[PDB]
Amino acid sequence: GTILIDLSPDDKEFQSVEEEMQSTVREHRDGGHAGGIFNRYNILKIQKVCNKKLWERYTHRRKEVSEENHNHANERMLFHGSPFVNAIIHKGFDERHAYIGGMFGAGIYFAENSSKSNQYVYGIGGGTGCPVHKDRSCYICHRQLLFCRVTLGKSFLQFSAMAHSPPGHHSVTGRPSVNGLALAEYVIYRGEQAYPEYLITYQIMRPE
Ligand SMILES: CC(C)CC(=O)Nc1ccc(-c2nc3ccccc3c(=O)[nH]2)cc1
Ligand SMILES: [Zn+2]
Repeated sequence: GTILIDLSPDDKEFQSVEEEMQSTVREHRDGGHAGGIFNRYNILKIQKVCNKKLWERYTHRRKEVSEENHNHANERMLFHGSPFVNAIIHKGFDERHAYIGGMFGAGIYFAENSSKSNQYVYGIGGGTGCPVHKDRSCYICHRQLLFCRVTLGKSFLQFSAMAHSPPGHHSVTGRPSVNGLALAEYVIYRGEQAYPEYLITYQIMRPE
C-alpha cells in the first residue's frame, strides 16, 4: 500500500528536510571508517512515504503513549539508516529492524545526527561498504536514509560514552557523555512507534 511522492527541490518541505540532513553532519570517532569521510551530502531525491495502514498503526500507538504521558507523545523527527530501508517503507518498522547488539539493548535505533545514521546504511559498522565497490566511503553509489516521525513518550535517560522499554518508559535516550559535539540517539521497542516519513537518496561528498 505504499506510494512514494517526489518532492520538488523548490518545495519548502524538500528544503527543510535537506537542511536537517546537511546541518546534522558531524565528525565521528572512527575517522570515517564506518560511514565514510565527508562534511556534506549531495541530495539526489527526497520522497514522501505514503501508506495509510502504516500511518494509522503509528497514530494509534501515538495516542496510547500520549494518554500514558499527560497527553504528550514527545514526538521527534529522527534519522534511520539500514540496509533494509526498502522493506521498512513497505512493511513498516518491526523486530526485524532491531539492532540486537545495540548499547541500549535490542530495539530500533534513531539518530539526531544524519551522519550517525549514515554509518548504518551498508550494515552495522558500515558492513563491507557499497555493494558495487566494497567501499564504505564510496562517493559514487547512491545511499538512502529515512527521516522518521518517532514517538518517544517518557524516555529513559542513559548518560553514555526485541527487548522491552525500561519499566514506566516508552523509549531510551542515549545522551552523549564524552563527545561534546555528538547529538542524542534514541531507541524504541515497538515498531508502531515510528513512521518512515521521508526517503532521502543521496551521495556523500568528497571533501575538497
Ligand atoms: C539483520 C540485522 C543486521 C538487523 C540490524 O541489526 N539492523 C540494523 C539496522 C539499523 C541500525 C541503526 N543503528 C543506529 C544506532 C544508533 C544511531 C542510529 C542508528 C541507525 O540509524 N540505524 C542498526 C542495525
Ligand atoms: Zn560504490
